[PDB]
Amino acid sequence: PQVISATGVVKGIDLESKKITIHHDPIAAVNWPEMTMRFTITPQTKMSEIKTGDKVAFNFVQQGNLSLLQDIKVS
Ligand SMILES: [Cu+2]
Repeated sequence: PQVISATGVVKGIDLESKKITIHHDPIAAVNWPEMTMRFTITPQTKMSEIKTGDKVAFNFVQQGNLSLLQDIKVS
């Protein structure tokens, strides 16, 4: 339920697998350094037009072994 806000650069988009690979900036809320992670698109994810290399602002939740995207857009 904790919504986590982050920023990063998009490294790959695979909608077939429902994955956006993001090299994210440190996330203080969860004590994460910069990482590269795949973030999962759900049917309810608020998607904007994004492409590889885009600087993005996004929100996610940790659920199961997945990082579920709430929203993502070019920052
Ligand atoms: Cu991470």
